[PDB]
Amino acid sequence: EPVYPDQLRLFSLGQGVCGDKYRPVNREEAQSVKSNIVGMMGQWQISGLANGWVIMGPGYNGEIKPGTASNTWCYPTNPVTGEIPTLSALDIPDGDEVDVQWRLVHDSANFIKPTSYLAHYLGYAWVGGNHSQYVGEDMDVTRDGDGWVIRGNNDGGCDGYRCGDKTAIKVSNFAYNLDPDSFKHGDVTQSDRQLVKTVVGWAVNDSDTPQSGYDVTLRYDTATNWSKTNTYGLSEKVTTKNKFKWPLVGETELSIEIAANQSWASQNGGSTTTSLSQSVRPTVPARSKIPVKIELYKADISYPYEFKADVSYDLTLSGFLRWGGNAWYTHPDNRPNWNHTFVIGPYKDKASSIRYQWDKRYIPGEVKWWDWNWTIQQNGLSTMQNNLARVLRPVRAGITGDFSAESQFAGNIEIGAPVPLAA
Amino acid sequence: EPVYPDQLRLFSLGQGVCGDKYRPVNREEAQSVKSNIVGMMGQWQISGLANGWVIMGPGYNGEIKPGTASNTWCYPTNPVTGEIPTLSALDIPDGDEVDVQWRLVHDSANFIKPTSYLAHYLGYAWVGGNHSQYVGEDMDVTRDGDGWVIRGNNDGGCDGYRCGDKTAIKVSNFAYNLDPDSFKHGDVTQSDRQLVKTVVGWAVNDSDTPQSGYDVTLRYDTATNWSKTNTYGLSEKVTTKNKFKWPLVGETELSIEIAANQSWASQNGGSTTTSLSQSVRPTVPARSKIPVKIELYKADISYPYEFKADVSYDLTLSGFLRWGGNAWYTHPDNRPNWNHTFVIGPYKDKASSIRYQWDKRYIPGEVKWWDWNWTIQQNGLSTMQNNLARVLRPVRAGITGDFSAESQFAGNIEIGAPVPLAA
Repeated sequence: EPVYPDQLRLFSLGQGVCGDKYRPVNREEAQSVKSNIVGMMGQWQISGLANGWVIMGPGYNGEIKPGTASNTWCYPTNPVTGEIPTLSALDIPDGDEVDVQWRLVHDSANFIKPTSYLAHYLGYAWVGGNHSQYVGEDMDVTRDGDGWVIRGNNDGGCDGYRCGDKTAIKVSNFAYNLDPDSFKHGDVTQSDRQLVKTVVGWAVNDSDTPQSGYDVTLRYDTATNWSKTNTYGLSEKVTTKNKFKWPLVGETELSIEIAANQSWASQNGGSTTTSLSQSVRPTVPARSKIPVKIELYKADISYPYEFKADVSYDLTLSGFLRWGGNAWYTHPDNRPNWNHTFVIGPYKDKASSIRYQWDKRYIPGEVKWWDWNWTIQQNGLSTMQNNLARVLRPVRAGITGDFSAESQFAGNIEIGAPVPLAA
Repeated sequence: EPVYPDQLRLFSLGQGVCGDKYRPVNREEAQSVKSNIVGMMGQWQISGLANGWVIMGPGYNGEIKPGTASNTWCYPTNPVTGEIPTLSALDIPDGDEVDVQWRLVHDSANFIKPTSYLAHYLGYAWVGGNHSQYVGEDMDVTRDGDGWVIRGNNDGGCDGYRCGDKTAIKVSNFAYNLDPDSFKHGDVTQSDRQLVKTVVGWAVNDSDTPQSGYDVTLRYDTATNWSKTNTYGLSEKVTTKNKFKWPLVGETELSIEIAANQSWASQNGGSTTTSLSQSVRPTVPARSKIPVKIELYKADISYPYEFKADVSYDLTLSGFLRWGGNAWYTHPDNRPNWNHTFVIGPYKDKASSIRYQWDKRYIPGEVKWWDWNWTIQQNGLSTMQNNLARVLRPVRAGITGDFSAESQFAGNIEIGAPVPLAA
């Protein structure tokens, strides 16, 4: 049962090994401590363990061995959750894609103030005068050409320096998924149509008894192929020549030549073909003559689309962290800028919520982001939870719209009147 | 009925051929003894057999021939099982993958002490001070970067030498299978989606009587091809030339040349193509006009996954055996390190349980591991069984999790309203 770093600090009142009246500190959790020992322990500082052993701070190489000292047994006795307080989905007023996206990007309470605050906790640098932990006095929120948030340059002041830098938040290339029945596409319209091909046929059934269906099967297949090969060839030739020459016609210059040829080659390539292959088969239980018509065509298609509530959010932040100026531990301080991943949408290795959980459990997997735990030393990591919740929660609002694409193949089958036949 | 080496030692009290009052020792089982004669017999020592014959120890070449002597008839009269005492599956507290795996790797009673003890019986070297047959005083259990168990270097002492070596146990690359209904994947979410293609169509059925369905069949096929060829060519050319030259224009330098060419080549190659080929066919028993829409798309898919109990364990040990310093018999003592297979999961030739059984039966098949029987000489092989059971038994605990993968193809079929048609 892994112990979270939050409460892990020293219990001042406690004695430890001599009888704390708490649940014992053990070896299993003790080994798990190594990566954040600096947070908990002073260089020389010593801490105990229930099996009659002790831990030492960063000053020493120390293995887990015998000693006497206090520590937290208290926290392990009653662990606390660590969870996000509320997952609830946000409801924003509905509209069209332009406006809905804007409202989301515009929201001070729902987007900006919380995103900025989260940024503040996470390491982002500050700019100029301040009002609270988020968006400063001079700071402002305007739109980038891309639709992202941006501010004016003139004032400057990042980290209290005259440089031009400003924080920006990207709008995502939105992607959504919808579990419910709540959305729909309307009737199609063909802007333009060209007719590629037609095929017609019929079944003639004069006789009374034998009645059977007819099958027309088509295939329209077009394909492209691409390949490249590289060949290496080596030629070895040894030759000898004599000048005796044979009187009739040996040849004055008589040469014999042997050539050995070796060549090898490797290649790769591939092709893709698309086929439109319709099959029509009328059962036609009637004594008749039945025309059938099968059509292939190309067209421009457009559909109006009914409003859909859900949207997924992809966020990566700006590169301000390098300016950040906070105690790092995991990373060295470096000038060159690095964009930090915020992924809200579910990508397991990328997503922030998981990383938050992972930091609590402690897992040594591969990582490329600044960790969550250093906030505990710096800010305490309390009462922040709602702020994180603001960023993490799903947001939805109905956006009505269009469905359109490049011109596509389409097809059709028409059936005629089964004309009465007689013998 | 093969006799196990366990009880096979000499019966001190017995006379043997003269009338032991036990079931007879026979030739069939006697021949099976050769590979472990050294355990049972002294160099000169002699042992009997019921058909009036005798066996001799390693000092002699001895065939099975006449003589008089005692042996065990006693054990063969009443054989004992040799089995693992209990197969029962372990129950560990549930959780997420990070924590469940940890708890398993952390368990002193269930994992470490028994695994170490098993290692001790099997030939693994010891380190420094000891407390019992398993994990020594100085020895400790901490985590490797990989998640494996490791300990500190400073103290040293393997086999009582200052060298750095320490024992390590690998966490497996977990693999599991589940017979029961007990697990599930939740609703899918699409992180991102790109639409590859769309095809639309309809069946028009104005006339009252003829009603029949419509079939749209698609194929999207993409493929890659790779190949390499090597060609060898040999050229043999004999030429002759004369300088007579023909007055009009024979050519002053008149040459005739014959070239024989031989070439051959061999090649190998292959290609793979994947096709997405949907078929949609509405029966549509109605007089109507029915639109159909078929879609191909690409997307990122993610599913939350319900907890699953079972996990299979793959274990191979460290390379400590070379340091081991025990009586070998089968293998020569060598310095270079060799990792020894522990396979818990079922791989027939690899698995430990089978090898244990195989050692009891005696089978000369190909083998690449230290055998089980030498433990009998060294430790007696008693009361160990529960320890082996600790390692061998299946372990399970529900791990909830995610299901994710690289972006994949997906598709969809939509059907329209069958619009009433009239003649």
